[PDB]
Amino acid sequence: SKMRDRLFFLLSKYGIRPRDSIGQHFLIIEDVIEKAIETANVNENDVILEVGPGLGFLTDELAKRAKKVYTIEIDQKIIEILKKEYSWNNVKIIQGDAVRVEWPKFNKVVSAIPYKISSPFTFKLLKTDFERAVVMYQLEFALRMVAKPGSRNYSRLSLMAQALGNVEIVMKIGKGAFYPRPKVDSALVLIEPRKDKIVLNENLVKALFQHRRKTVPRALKDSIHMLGVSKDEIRGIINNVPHSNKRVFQLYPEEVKDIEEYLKKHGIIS
Ligand SMILES: NC(=[NH2+])NCCC[C@H](N)C(=O)O
Ligand SMILES: O=S([O-])[O-]
Ligand SMILES: O=S([O-])[O-]
Ligand SMILES: O=S([O-])[O-]
Ligand SMILES: O=S([O-])[O-]
Ligand SMILES: O=S([O-])[O-]
Ligand SMILES: [Zn+2]
Ligand SMILES: [Zn+2]
Ligand SMILES: [Zn+2]
Ligand SMILES: [Zn+2]
Repeated sequence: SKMRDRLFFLLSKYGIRPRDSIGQHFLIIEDVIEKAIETANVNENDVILEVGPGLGFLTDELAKRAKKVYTIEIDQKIIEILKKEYSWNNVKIIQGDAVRVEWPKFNKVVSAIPYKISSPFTFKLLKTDFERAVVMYQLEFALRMVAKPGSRNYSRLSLMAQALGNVEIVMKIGKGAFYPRPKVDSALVLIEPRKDKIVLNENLVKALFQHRRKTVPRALKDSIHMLGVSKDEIRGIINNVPHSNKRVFQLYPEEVKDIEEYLKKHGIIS
């Protein structure tokens, strides 16, 4: 393609690495970019967050259409390339770990998300105010995000995504769309916040989903015991917990929330 060539050319121009680390794969199909941007309805008033600008192929399309783009990049060498190779008036590049740095105020996210940060980035995204996020993930991860309570891949991510978002896989994306060619497919994922969020206590969810195949009482007995509290002191309170006849992997957010309120009331949470 025309975009694979431009990549090869910039990599060699700056003498930099095909792969800087292992989850480094650049998107090289203009039509997958155009499809993400049109799925996000990027317009002249939107303020976009992008993570992992890479060589700026997506960033360039975003800057054409949006009013402001913030793009977070860990590697200072990539940043110096983006500054030299593009002329944008409306892009603010942020040096940092996208998981660790404080985020600017934005209404939309449009980004390929490196697989290494897919889980933490998604958890952080779901806790922020935004209209719309269109993001590319590995397919397996994307399928975890839309997994249904009681399915074999339902996990803390699945729960928090259901609790806090509407999540739609827009399309599969082939391995042929990145260089280097990955060994698994990706997916274009749309996220909108729920109008009716189910805000769950993070510590509780973590406690429960540590070992998600466990029944709900066993999960809570083991995790609070390990926090450092006696078994004898909580046995009976925890035996009467709502939804006790489920394994953690089967809980709807609504059922987690009841457990939260039951435990708040019994002094286990404040
Ligand atoms: N394939 C898609 N574009 N799906 C769009 C879903 C729209 C979204 N649920 C909304 O309320 O705006
Ligand atoms: O992360 S890539 O190497 O599949
Ligand atoms: O339009 S971009 O290539 O600066
Ligand atoms: O869509 S997968 O077959 O590359
Ligand atoms: O034994 S104490 O934690 O009530
Ligand atoms: O099912 S819970 O909301 O009582
Ligand atoms: Zn990077
Ligand atoms: Zn797996
Ligand atoms: Zn386990
Ligand atoms: Zn139940």
